[PDB]
Amino acid sequence: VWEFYMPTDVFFGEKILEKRGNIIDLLGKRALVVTGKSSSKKNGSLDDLKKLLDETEISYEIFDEVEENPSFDNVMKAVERYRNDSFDFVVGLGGGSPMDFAKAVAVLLKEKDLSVEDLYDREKVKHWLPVVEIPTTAGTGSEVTPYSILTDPEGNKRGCTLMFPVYAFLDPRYTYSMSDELTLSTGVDALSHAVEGYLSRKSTPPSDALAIEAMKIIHRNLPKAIEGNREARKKMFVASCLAGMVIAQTGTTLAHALGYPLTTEKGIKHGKATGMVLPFVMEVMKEEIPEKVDTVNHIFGGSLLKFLKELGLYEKVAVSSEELEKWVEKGSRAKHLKNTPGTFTPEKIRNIYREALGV
Ligand SMILES: NC(=O)c1ccc[n+]([C@@H]2O[C@H](COP(=O)([O-])OP(=O)(O)OC[C@H]3O[C@@H](n4cnc5c(N)ncnc54)[C@H](OP(=O)(O)O)[C@@H]3O)[C@@H](O)[C@H]2O)c1
Ligand SMILES: [Fe+3]
Repeated sequence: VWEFYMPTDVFFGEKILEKRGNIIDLLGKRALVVTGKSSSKKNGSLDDLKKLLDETEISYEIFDEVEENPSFDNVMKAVERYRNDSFDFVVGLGGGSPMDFAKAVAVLLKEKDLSVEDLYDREKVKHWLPVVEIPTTAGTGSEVTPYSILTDPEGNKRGCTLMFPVYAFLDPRYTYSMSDELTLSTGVDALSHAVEGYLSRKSTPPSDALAIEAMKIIHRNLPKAIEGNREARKKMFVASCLAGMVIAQTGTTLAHALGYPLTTEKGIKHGKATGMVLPFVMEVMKEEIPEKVDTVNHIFGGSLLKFLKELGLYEKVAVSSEELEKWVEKGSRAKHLKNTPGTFTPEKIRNIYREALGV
């Protein structure tokens, strides 16, 4: 059996909040905006959102304190500040961190007796405020997925499945402010979503169609996007959205799980972390799906590994034996394993990290 479900109404273009944003008036009269500390003030996005809320006569509060890789505590800081209000909907503005934060808060503001940990029990998540997502990186695709990735108190990034956003608004102009480094990392996150979705045991025909297009766009446009080419950035933002729609159908694979400690413990941005390990996870997946792995390598010019190396993705990462064994143990228990072709023993995982990180 396969299923397709992706109910978000997605709007893409320059000045999209002006041109299509008034539809949010269907959601109510009061909104909570969640965003990061600075970037949305410098790319016009927060100003455009304030213009839209004023136009639609929707009152609002702004929580501009979402941290990268938001923790359970960061979510608690907001939910405590805002459960005594009466919001009709939540708007996430920024990258995956505030977009994921918006999904968690939209559940917790409605379900007032739930804890953050309860978000990980599907049975407990019955109701929620509607969510609108306005992405500014290219990207996580969070605007078209039901997932929220939070860092638990023990320091482990952990994903939960909540709701799809009702509306997603993509204005490529917002991504023009990304640094070259952020463009690389977010672009490789999009790449990883497309590749992992295509290679996943949960692959479907519609998600494969979207993934193949996203891969082709990314191969063609990521180098130029990193250098600041605006047309290429617009195309990357499209591809990140397609790749989100893919993983909304498939979920991700072990590559995503293995990147998590690199982000939390070694300071490596999520997309770069996943990308570094991805080619080495694919070498194991070839035991089961060599033809699909060959297709991915072909799309990326012959070798996804070489494509990534050429973009300067790899960097020296210091790793102790204690760290490596901890990550191997965690990786061996990843829920993602069931979705990943191939057989992943602790040794294969150990080797993936050693090869990816130069240790
Ligand atoms: N939900 C999902 O399906 C899913 C999938 C993959 C990954 N993720 C998660 O998403 C998070 C990563 O999201 P992300 O890679 O988009 O980055 P992010 O963590 O949201 O932000 C990274 C940095 O980029 C800045 N920034 C954002 N937009 C910018 C812009 N247009 N121009 C200049 N700087 C900008 C932010 O600044 P400010 O803080 O000042 O705004 C921040 O310092 C991780 O927690 C990851 O696990 C979620
Ligand atoms: Fe990701």
